[PDB]
Amino acid sequence: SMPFVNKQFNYRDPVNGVDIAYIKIPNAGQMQPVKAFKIHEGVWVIPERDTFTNPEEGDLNPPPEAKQVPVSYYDSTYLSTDNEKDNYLKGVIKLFDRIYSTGLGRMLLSFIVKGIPFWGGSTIDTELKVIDTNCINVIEPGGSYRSEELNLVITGPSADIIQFECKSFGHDVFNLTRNGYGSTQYIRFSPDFTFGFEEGTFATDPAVTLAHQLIHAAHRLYGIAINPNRVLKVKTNAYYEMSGLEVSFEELRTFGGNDTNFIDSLWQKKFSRDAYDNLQNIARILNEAKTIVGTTTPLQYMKNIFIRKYFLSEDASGKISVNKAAFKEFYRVLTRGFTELEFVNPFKVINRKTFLNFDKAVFRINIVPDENYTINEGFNLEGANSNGQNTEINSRNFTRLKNFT
Amino acid sequence: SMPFVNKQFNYRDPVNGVDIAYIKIPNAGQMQPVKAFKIHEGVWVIPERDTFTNPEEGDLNPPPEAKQVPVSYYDSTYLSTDNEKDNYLKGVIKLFDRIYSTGLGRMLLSFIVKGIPFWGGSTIDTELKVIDTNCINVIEPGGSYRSEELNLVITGPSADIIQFECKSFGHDVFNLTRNGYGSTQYIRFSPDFTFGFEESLGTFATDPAVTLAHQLIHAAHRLYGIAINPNRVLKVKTNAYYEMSGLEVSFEELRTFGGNDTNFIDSLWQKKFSRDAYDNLQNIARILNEAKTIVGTTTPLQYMKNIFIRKYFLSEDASGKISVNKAAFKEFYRVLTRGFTELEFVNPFKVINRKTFLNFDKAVFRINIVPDENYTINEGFNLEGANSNGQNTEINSRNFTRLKNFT
Ligand SMILES: [Zn+2]
Ligand SMILES: [Zn+2]
Repeated sequence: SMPFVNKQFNYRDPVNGVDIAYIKIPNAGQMQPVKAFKIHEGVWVIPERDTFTNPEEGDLNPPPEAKQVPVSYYDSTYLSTDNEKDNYLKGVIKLFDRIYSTGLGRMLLSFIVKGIPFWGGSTIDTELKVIDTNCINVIEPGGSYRSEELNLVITGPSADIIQFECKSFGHDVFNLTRNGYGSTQYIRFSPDFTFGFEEGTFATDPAVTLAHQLIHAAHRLYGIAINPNRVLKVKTNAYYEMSGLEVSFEELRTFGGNDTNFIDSLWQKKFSRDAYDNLQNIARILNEAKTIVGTTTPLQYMKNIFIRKYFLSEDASGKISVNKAAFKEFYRVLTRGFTELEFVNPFKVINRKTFLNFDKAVFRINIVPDENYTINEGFNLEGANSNGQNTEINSRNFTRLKNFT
Repeated sequence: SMPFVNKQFNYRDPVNGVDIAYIKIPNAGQMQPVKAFKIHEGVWVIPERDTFTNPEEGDLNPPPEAKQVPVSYYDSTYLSTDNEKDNYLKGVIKLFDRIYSTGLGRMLLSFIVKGIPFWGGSTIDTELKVIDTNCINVIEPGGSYRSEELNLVITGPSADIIQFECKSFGHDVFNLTRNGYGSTQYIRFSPDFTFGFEESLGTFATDPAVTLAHQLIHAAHRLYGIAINPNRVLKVKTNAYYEMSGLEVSFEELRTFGGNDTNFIDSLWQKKFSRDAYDNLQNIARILNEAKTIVGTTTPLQYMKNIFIRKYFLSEDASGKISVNKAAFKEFYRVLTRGFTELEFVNPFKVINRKTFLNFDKAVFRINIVPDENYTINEGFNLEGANSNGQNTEINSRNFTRLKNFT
């Protein structure tokens, strides 16, 4: 019942340079400042359509029908008015509160908040330094600017309104999402739409959809995401030779349950070994660090951030190391405790059972009013059932916009 | 506690032409007669190696070792002596009694006994006639034979002892297993071996009653003509240089196993399979309504119509017109496809079991279930208590002799 977001935010609240500010994303060259809200330590929400993180995706034009995929939805006017942005902000906040009301969501969000990208940006071996792509540029009242570290940004979707994804900026030398370091994560997401599926009789709770992307973000903030070149190719058609479906190992892991079982035990051992090896490397770097630059935080306090992040051990002499048992639990939580299917019962929802059950339609929803959707029950306000997710019974809460069939 | 098999059978019991006789399968061209036991109405057991249903698999020769797959087991001497065939016979009967001791198995076996293959074999549209794939020839004193209908035959395995499967004749040219008609089913099976597996990630052994129930579920689907087309398959592949082998599993197998595997079948496929089965019952209803004669039997036409009215849970109105009731079909189809799964038997049998096909068996073990000190009708291997220590191949090591690992 403790909320994740400890104060009320309205889109029209005046900027203050602290938790309501105009910001710019350093890797986005051509952007004008956008109003953003720091809803929790390290977590910002930008209630705008994402035209700025990627130069190529800088417009909201729907492609020609022949280039569209069936599972997509376009509306260039969505999220253009202040009333819409206020509703978007409140809906995203409500979902974080819903996630945080479960034991598992509390653990997921604590990992995310603790998951400071590693300070591995110095060329000098004994010196800790931030990596500049894990910051935003904050505009302050008075015309002054500052750089500020953060872990997670939620933005509105790009052109395709239902293409939810978790992305981050790259490094010239490191694969930050896979070398244990982590990097600031940017999630495209909308609380104003959800998908329908059949046992489109039932609507997905948008809290599950956000939790899914937050699991990708946690994997990527802890630098243990599976290489996107590890992929499973699926066919259910005896006739199409080439045509089929492709799903990454990272997606099989993140979804969980029986889908993860498509990943061989030998791959799991390898990923575990690799993540353990990368923690050992980070410990060596922390042990060899003697100076720190770009902050007034003392060196030991900065080391402690990562001792806590990676559940590292420290002995009497200050030597940092990886405890095998602590790593085992750390890795289990991140890869097996945090899955989409593990959230189904804590949320008390009905949900898709596998990636092979494709969404059938997209619906408009409005979760901000408590008579429609609550923190503790989502759509299922009336009782301990999934009638609230039934798009026929509870039809007033789900307006069908497009079928994918 | 009532058994499925209401009398005792010994392999050496003298033939009697009724429930112990030498038989020939008409669709198996070159087979010599084999001793068979009618353990229940419509159900026969042939306690010998299957060298006769398929002439090409008429030998027990182990293929060249270089040609063998890891998941296989060969022993040309298994089931060669009368003592072995007797032990096989009694073990299969014991598993039927174990299945029959559960409410769900009793329902499954009731569907199997009632599931007479449809009499749709006539060249004339208005005439009911048997289809020849659904009979055996029973040898009588004097060497002459008579034709007798049946639903199910259990035989010993062919060359590969652990290749358990449910098969039927005319599968190449007929669609009897998918058009609602059904056909007599032949199961290769052994109660003398079972598989070991590890709890989800060969410490635990599968209860052979679960394995037989699995094959009987295939048989029920095929006796009711609702089997999913075997070209409906789930195929997964990775890069060709990856050690981990791609996989192939039919939709029919995903359905039969149950649980989370069935969820890999998209709802749109499920709706189609249901619609197809409903349409095929409408065809059967139309054929029964238009039937005016019956041939090859003194059973009156109306009695045979009633047999299939009951089989398919068809409705009759005041005028005698047969039709499919939507609610009756929905329940009919649910029972056959959702009620009868391998995983639905796990708790009735009180066993530990694999949860998915993606958890592959690790080994094959020799077992001996006939002695009650090893395995009972009501408890299987788990004699000790309400646990699965009886299935632990380490604790209960005396009941599981490891023969081959598949890794
Ligand atoms: Zn995903
Ligand atoms: Zn099967």
